[PDB]
Amino acid sequence: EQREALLAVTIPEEKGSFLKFCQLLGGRSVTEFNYRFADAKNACIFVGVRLSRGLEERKEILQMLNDGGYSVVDLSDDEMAKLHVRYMVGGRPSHPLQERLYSFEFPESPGALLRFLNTLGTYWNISLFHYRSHGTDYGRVLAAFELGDHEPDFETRLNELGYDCHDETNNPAFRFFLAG
Amino acid sequence: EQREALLAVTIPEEKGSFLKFCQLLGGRSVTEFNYRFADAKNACIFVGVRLSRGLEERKEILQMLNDGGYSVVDLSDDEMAKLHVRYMVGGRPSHPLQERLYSFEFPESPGALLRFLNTLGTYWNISLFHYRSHGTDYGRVLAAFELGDHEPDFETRLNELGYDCHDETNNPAFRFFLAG
Ligand SMILES: CC[C@H](C)[C@H](N)C(=O)O
Ligand SMILES: CC[C@H](C)[C@H](N)C(=O)O
Repeated sequence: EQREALLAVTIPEEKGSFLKFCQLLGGRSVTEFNYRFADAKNACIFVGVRLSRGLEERKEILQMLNDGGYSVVDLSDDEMAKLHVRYMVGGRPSHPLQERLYSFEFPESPGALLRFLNTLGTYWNISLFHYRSHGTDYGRVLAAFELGDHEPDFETRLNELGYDCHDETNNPAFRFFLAG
Repeated sequence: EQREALLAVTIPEEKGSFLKFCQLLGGRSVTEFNYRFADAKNACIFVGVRLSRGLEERKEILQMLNDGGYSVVDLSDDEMAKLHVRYMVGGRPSHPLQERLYSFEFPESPGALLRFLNTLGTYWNISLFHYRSHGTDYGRVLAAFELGDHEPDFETRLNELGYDCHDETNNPAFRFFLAG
């Protein structure tokens, strides 16, 4: 019956961590991810999952995450998550960051988001990540990459690969609400 | 044609400010508000508005806010606001707060949210506010109130008035994602 799981997952706050977490979720129909840098050691990920086998599948995913070494809080029956908090996760980082923001899109197919994430390169730390794909023929990603000794320059390479990459660092909605 | 405005408004970060701002918006069909304490002097409000007269009404609201002394950035045509940022506003406060969180609900009628806000009392500073009402027979509010010399105690009074008030301070979704 229930068609959506809402999950609060802790993953380590380190480069490559999100990719490893998404690899464990590979067989599942994730429809939302949301993250912003907050705690220096442990990152918090909001996950929305489309279910086809209801509570059986919800329990499988919870068990898989625990067996894989991730902590998860199940928010699937949490009225505040359903009515409010699923629209409020993320916000501003815990301190000001030097970061470059990009948007991307791709047609949905099995594994499409994971193939996209593998192209980014774990050299870059991710300081903001939002994905949404609800039945829409295209998945949508907004992600910020933290500057190190140099800045990321993704547009040409990612456009070549079909991912419709745009620099959003000066986007007014980002600047007004999410910047540090 | 266009049926929704998305607005980024600056209001002063002081007690009673949100009520004054909502009073100016009184004749409009607001469907979303989202705010979290961030800057000490100027608060940022995300507003979603249902339109029945399209761009004419969008322009009326923008002009009304400027004429009333509020700064507004129009995000109604901003693709990042539409696809991403409208799900990411709010987050954690800029520093840790002593605050009590409550949820409320009421049947929608003209002016219902404003009648509700007048009952709260501008004695309390609001440090988190989320409202959503999209065609649903009931409007939904989640709000945090900052502690001073004593703590707020709203349940009995607000339940008497019909507002279905619950203390959400220990809600798992709030604790995991939005707490300071
Ligand atoms: C979600 C991002 C995670 C926490 C990490 N910053 C990464 O780059 O993989
Ligand atoms: C949105 C809340 C505003 C900024 C103020 N803190 C108030 O209590 O009215």
